[PDB]
Amino acid sequence: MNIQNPVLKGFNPDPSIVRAGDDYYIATSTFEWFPGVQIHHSKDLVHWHLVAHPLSTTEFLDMKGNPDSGGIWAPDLSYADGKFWLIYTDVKVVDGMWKDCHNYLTTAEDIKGPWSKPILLNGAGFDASLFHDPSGKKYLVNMYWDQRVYHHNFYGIALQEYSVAEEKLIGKPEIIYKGTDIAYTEGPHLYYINDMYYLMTAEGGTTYQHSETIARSKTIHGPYEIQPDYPLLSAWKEVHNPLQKCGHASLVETQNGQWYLAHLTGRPLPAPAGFPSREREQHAFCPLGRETAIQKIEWQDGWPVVVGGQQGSLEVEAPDLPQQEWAPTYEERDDFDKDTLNINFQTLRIPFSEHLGSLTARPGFLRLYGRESLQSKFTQAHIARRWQSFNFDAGTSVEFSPNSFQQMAGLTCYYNTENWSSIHVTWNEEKGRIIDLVTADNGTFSMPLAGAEIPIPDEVKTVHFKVSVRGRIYQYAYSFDGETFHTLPIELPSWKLSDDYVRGGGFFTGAFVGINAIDITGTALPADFDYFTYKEL
Amino acid sequence: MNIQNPVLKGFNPDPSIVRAGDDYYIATSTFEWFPGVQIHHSKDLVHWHLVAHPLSTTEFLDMKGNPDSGGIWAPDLSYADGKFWLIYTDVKVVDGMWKDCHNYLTTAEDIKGPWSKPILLNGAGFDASLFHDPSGKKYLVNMYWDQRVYHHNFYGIALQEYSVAEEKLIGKPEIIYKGTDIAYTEGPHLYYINDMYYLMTAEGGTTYQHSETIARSKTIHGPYEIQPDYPLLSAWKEVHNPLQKCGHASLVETQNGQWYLAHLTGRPLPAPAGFPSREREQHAFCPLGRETAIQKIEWQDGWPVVVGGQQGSLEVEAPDLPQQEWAPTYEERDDFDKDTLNINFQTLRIPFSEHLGSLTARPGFLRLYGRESLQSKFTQAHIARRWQSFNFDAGTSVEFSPNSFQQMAGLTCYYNTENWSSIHVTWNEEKGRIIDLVTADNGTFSMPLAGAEIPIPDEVKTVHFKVSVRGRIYQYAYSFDGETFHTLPIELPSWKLSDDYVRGGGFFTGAFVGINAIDITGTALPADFDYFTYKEL
Amino acid sequence: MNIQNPVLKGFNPDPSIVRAGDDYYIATSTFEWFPGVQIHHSKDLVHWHLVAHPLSTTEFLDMKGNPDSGGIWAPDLSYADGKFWLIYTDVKVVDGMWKDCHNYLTTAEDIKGPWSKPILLNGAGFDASLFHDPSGKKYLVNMYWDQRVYHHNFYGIALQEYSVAEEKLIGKPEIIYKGTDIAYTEGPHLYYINDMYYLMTAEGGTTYQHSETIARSKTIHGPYEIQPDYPLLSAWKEVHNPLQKCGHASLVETQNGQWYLAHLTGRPLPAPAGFPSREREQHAFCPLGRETAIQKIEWQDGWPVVVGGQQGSLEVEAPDLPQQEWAPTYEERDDFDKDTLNINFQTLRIPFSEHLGSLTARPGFLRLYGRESLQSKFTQAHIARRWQSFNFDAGTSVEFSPNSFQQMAGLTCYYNTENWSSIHVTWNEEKGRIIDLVTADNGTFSMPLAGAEIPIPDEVKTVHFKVSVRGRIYQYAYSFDGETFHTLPIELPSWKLSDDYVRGGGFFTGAFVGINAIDITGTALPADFDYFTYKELD
Repeated sequence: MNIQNPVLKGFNPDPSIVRAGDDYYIATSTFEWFPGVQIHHSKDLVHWHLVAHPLSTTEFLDMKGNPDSGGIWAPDLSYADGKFWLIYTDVKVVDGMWKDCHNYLTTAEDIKGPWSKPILLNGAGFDASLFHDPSGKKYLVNMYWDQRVYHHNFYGIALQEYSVAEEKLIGKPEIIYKGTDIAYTEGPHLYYINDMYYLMTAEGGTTYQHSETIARSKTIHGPYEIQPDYPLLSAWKEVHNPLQKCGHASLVETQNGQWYLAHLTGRPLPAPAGFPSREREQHAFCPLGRETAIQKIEWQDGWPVVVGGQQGSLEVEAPDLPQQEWAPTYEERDDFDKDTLNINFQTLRIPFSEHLGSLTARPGFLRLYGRESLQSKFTQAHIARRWQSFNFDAGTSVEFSPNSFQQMAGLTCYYNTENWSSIHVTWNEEKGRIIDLVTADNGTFSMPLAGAEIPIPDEVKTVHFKVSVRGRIYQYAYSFDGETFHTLPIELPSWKLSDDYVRGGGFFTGAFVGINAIDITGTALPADFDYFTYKEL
Repeated sequence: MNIQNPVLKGFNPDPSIVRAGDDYYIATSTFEWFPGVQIHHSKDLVHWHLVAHPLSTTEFLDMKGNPDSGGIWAPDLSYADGKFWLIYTDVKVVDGMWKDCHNYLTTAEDIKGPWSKPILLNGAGFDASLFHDPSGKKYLVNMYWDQRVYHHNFYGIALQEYSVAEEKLIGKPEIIYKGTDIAYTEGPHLYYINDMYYLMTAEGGTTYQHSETIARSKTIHGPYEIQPDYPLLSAWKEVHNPLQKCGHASLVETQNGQWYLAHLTGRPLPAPAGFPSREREQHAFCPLGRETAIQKIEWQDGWPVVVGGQQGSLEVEAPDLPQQEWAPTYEERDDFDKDTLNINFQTLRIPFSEHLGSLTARPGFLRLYGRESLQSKFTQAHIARRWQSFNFDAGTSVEFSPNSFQQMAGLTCYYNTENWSSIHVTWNEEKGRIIDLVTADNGTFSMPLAGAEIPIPDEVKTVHFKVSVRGRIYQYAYSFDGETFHTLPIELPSWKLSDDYVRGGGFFTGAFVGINAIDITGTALPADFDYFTYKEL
Repeated sequence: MNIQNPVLKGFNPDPSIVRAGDDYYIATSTFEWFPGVQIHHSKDLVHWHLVAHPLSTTEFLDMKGNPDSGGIWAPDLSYADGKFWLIYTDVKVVDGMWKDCHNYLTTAEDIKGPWSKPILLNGAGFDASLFHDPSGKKYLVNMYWDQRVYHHNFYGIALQEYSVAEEKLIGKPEIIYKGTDIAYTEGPHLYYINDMYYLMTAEGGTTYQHSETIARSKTIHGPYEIQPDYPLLSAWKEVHNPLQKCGHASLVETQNGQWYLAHLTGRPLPAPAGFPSREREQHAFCPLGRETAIQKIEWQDGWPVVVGGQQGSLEVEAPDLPQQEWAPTYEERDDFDKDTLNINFQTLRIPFSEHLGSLTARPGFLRLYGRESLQSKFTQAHIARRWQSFNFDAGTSVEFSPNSFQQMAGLTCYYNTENWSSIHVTWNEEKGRIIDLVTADNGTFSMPLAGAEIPIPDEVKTVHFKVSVRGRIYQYAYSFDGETFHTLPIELPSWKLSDDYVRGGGFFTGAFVGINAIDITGTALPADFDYFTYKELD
């Protein structure tokens, strides 16, 4: 099998690929979703499986209150001196003149941990990356933020030596590279190749204008000469290319000296028929967020070249390595008969804990305790998993006995705290327990079934919910028996749960489907979920 | 001397007044400012002094990440059974369909503490208040929030008995009162007077439409009969009344049976000449936020009436009590000679700690360590005090050695994370150390000195900054000798640092003047402030 | 000398080029500016001069009340059967689901007229163009507008035969072409070349995404085969190309059989240093509006190709024709000694008439009578000329005796009714006659000199105003003696008087510099302007 892009589907941006012996890993950014930094593994670049999230406690990552699309930005995973080194960034401010953040280092002998107590490095910019010089010294590169309002904020790439002995950057920031005219110069990575230093950067911003370029210097301090044919990677000029937004790359060499380039990409939904093809920014919506692809690299005259052209291809020649497939990391129907929440589920900002729910209180069920609303950046009893196809069915069943409109529990399709939809069991003064629907659309909240809420008979303990996502549209359905489903008479827009639709400075995640319980009263009412199903068509 | 309103000037909303023997206390809301809940004391209702902030550690109040104008909403302070009882509310969501919050109880035998570990009560609505029934039973009243988008959110007033035996609310919420047509029914307080129950509420919203109404019932569960001449208190119909936004009241009886009413009020700046007087919502700006006034109450046919009329008066007849003046709680010039930061200074969201600064590192100075920007809802090294007059001069001096535009330290005028101005010592590539000016205006950032920044001579170690606030306008000045000041030629709008200007759901604080240090790089550069001056004119 | 683009500088969009014998003409769109349809002439394609505006009276063109960037959209000028044929379009609605408009035909034996009584053709879409088939039949092509809110509005290109005898379109519209994926298919023109029909269209919209593509068919009805290498013309992929927004073209063949392509283009001001180069839509502002350039065309396998690449070049090989430079059509200083207003001045919407001003009431001056404000879409006493360089000085002097703040007269820099600046003589209660300054910025009005207005001494009869435009910035100055000028300490943004900055659906003109008189009172207070200067750095 050749590489079939994207190799990491759905929300999986800013890939940092590393080879450790015969093992390959990719770290991707997770933003407000917890635990932080997804790590996938492969031995062939073709077959991947989700294996770890190093940022697993509040001592690594304390995100309560973080803005949507704050938290963990691009991570940097390397391997040297018998361990993995992970640089991660917690971003606290995502819009306006500043981008307040903090870069940390944690290390581990095994990808699954334990990871060391974080060392706080700096905050001069995001996209910090650690480089292991052949000398044995260590260097951090990061972008350097210029807040001054008359300037572009991306002032270039700073370099500083990291002292392992002192556990701190020494000296002071040195700007080694300013980028090209395309600007938004970020995602720096250094490589020592051909007895030279190569500095690779993302440029243009993570939109349709995204790109990657490389430059080289005899010494680490520069000046760096920019590759003549820049960019290395960009789909900006090819509006019909299956992979869009191609940038934020990392380079890997295989054990036999072949070269590959991991990068992020978006795959927009088709626009309506006849709409102008150059208007991606108006009509091209990516509900699967930014995904990870891998391109093949060839070298010419000491410069790398993306095989098949700079735009990036779907099908890429696999490396000459024995192939190894992986067991699935989830089941189409998760019956919640294990004590460990599946690795494909995340919570918002904070750890899953007994405060939010339990797999042991009622074995064979996930019990969620109703907590704060869908709007809250603090304590949501809400678990979710990524949309990873444009066409899937997902569903659940819930037992819930609300006594007020203050309590609701059900199925969610969720992007951020003001972009979501929810079908749920709640309560009405005249109908008692009811099924209702609420939507949030860039902060406009709607209740389209108002006055047509579905009464739930007292004899119906368990209500089943279903979402059917079919490209641009999705619909919700419910059942009182598990066999016959009734679709709510509304077509919801999948394209609104996308990086390209949501407002604000931070648009960096992707659509999720999940289950939640809300109890504003404070009574922690329990919602018991028998299963969670996710089936791609 | 008579009461001269407002008795608590500048940002001091939602007053909860209580008598404990011969002592009177008012608790006011503090939102994101730390430590939480201001408490002022008096023996005569005329003279007041700031004496305490009970919510002094993160065990009491954990607000990092809280939205602007979230955090501590209206407090309720009562006295019974030999102790003070403080109900307080941490609000986590301040806009949209929900208002996620948590109400807590803490108690103390002395106003200064120690206060007992908080007890979490509920989250069904804000404005929780504890009532001490003459039976010995205790009851909590709060507003009840209805999120449903086709309804008004203020569903009425809920009642539950509070078990002192089990430290919980008993049973389930019971809605005892729905309010009047004026709605936004909040700030409930119960009183037992004339062998029956009085339920007093704020209505209309804390804008120019604000009011207070009272209702009465033979039993605590109602129904309550609304006073005939409602509202009790409102300046809505009197566009030239010196006190505006009159509502959110609490009722006190003196040792000898006289009745008074504390309430919040806003005092707008004069509009430009000739502007339409009924257009308060367009042209009436309150930089001093919501302040606390006291009116006198008389009783007629078992209903209270505000002496002088429902609009509320500036001068009010003092109670027949011996008068007692207090020492000021600040000095016009604070030379940073004491080991504790002045009680009139607050930090944003988090405690003052050695992370933020030190009075001991360099005796005679406040040293602030540069931390996150003025935009950050997390960790600002920024201390500030309320504007408490429309006319004042404030100032400081600072020693700071920035090496990058990433570091700045100086004087601030601040409302929220997107509404502020800052005059500061920073660095420029061509000019070296400079004085610069940045403003934030509902999220639009400007740099009006761009290109005209003031170079600071290497021999000038200390730069003095002053702000001169004159009603609608303020200006910044600087000095290199502490004597001769040069005014930057820009007139800044005081009216934009006001409840009435700022955008968003939360508009509940007031203007502050302060000092800060920012260091985005991460090096915690120290800024040494020799003094802080605040002089009302 | 070679062609040096743009050949028509400043606001000069939607060029329709035609050859009539040895003479070349280009008609360009004028929108709300009157008289309508600029026509420039050349005999070598290198040197151009402004010679006519056919739509010279309200019988041709009645635009009072029209929206900003309504009025005259792309024109089509052809020559056949011993006359010029001009198709023109008066657009009444420029934003929302409809684009109500009317296409007309007028003809003339000489470019300067007289022009024939207009014939109303249709309204099915804008960009109507007349094709003279070798059979002798005439055909109209236009875009066809689809208002339905879930569709792209540009439904394709409609064709109908025009009956010269009956002065109407016959039959019904037939959609002959739907365009490419790039869409916004408009500006259709047909050509009979290689014994077949070539349909050329603009696509992508008149922004940085603009382009032109050609297609060909054995019969006029299609189907049309799109050129393999489409687009023919577009600078979309080349963010540093001097010519941007390249599209809305027309093709001409010279008397020696060479081929050239007139098209519109915008030339953005430089963005601030360090700004992202792909962000033209955020940072690239064109105060000169859309200008006209000419590319050279070569043919390969029956398809045209733009010499030097699809992006369009600044320097283009001139045709093999004798060259003739033209006398200038204005002088650096116009002393208003002539009894007709220079051809480079236009009025808004309505004809210049005695209601607005006079060159004879006070010989040696232009007298403007104070009429409606700078916001009015009806009756402004305001004459203006295009910015045609990024660097120029312009100026005037005025005598004006206002008795109220209701009256003001002076110098303007003007884009549309909510995007302008004005330095003027007006009146204040305490200061008397003053110089003041008002700006309009997408409907936000400001008065930066408030409280610092410049008193005009009673002795001073004449106030001189100057504007100095320097790329991204312009500044105003005044003088009370015509020698010593004082510059107001404000740097105004040239980039805000641009197609790229203004809000709304119509963004199709360019910056002008002018002179005006306003009298809200109703008293028609006269403002006497002695001169109007315009000098470029070039």
